Amino acid sequence: QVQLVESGGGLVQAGGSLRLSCAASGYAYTYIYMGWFRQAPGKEREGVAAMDSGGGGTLYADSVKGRFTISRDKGKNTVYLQMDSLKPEDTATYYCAAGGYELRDRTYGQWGQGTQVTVSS
Amino acid sequence: KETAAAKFERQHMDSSTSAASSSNYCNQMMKSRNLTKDRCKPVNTFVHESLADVQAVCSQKNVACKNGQTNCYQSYSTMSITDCRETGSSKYPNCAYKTTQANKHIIVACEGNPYVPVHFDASV
Ligand SMILES: [Mg+2]
Repeated sequence: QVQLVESGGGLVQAGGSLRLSCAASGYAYTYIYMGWFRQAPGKEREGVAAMDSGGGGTLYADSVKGRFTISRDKGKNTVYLQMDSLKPEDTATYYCAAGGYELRDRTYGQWGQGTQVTVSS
Repeated sequence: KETAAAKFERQHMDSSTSAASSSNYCNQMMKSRNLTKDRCKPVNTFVHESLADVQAVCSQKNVACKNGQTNCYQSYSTMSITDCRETGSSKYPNCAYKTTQANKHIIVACEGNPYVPVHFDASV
């Protein structure tokens, strides 16, 4: 069984910063793309950031450009998201995903259980 | 609207035979799976394996698609396939095909929940 183990996230004040981390175990190969998606209550799931296993192909949602930074350990199934200047609208459940292409959530086949990020004011 | 998962099954799955039954297999199958309705589909591949074995490919090795997309998956085992190519004298609406049997690893692009093949990409 593949497990995407997520950590980090949680409660922080508007203006503050948080990191999310995700390490895949149980997969015998390398996921070419991994990424971070998020969903607020009532709203559709949205791609936040994604990166390929060579450290390239990096893509971000327009609303987090300049504030969020994704990174991976080169050639391995780990992915991280540093979130700075957080805003109340970034509050959401955040999901790690592996095995897809760019920010297209339908293409990703392995999903983490989801981690709450709450930005208070 | 037929789903993309259902269209892959109609275009590419033939779990009912272990390999092409005759040199008229593609002529018969391209017609009965409706791949010649409004134009002759120029090439097609059928896979002679169970639906569960082909769906399992979406959990096997992640590779690049022919066009460079990265949600493709390559089969661990070689699979029995038939490649159908339109003949030079083929002319819609009277479509004609050559049948060629092969056994190769297949690469499929996968999408959705459940995560299943929606595109036959290549044989290698
Ligand atoms: Mg067989």
